[PDB]
Amino acid sequence: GETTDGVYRVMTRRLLGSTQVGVGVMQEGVFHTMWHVTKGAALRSGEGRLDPYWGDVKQDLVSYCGPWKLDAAWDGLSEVQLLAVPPGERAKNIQTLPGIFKTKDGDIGAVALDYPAGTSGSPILDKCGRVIGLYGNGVVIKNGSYVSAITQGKRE
Amino acid sequence: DMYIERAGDITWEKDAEVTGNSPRLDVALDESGDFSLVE
Ligand SMILES: c1ccc2c(N3CCNCC3)ccnc2c1
Repeated sequence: GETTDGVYRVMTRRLLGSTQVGVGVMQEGVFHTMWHVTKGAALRSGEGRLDPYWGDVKQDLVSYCGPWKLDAAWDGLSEVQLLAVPPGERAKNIQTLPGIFKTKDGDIGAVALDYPAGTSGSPILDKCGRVIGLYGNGVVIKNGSYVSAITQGKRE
Repeated sequence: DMYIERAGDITWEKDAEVTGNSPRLDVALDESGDFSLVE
């Protein structure tokens, strides 16, 4: 299968036609996505198979072929880019200044950008092109608009 | 049966479209990974 670093769509043929259920990041031979996209199932890449290696429902993250490799963090001050990969549409960079999710266990960056559910797992990047988290786990605020956490895993 | 397809490189785009606001929200995270608003 294709192991080149970059952003990938996660597809299924179980439903009508070929449906995009999410997106993920290939980095250092490991595939990174949100748990709710795959539910921890195995994936195919051409004729090859990617087996889950680590996952956590509460973090809503999963890695395949190896441990979670992404460790960059939002600096709390600068604009970032969502590299949105919407279903049936070309990858497109959207620049934004994150907001904050304040929780009892600390603050997390959040991006107020609304894309189809199938865009979950799209990477959020800093100005050096490093992945600071994945888009797709968030909340629906008063006005009905979507705000995603910038979800990042731990590099063991 | 799920499969992956490459969609692009991961790089910052100079002069990308700039949008979105920056809301500061109090939130709670449950054991199932669901975020909710705290009021
Ligand atoms: C990524 C993940 C989820 C959503 C979403 N939710 C679908 C159902 N739960 C509330 C809102 C609406 C719009 N864009 C999204 C992007």
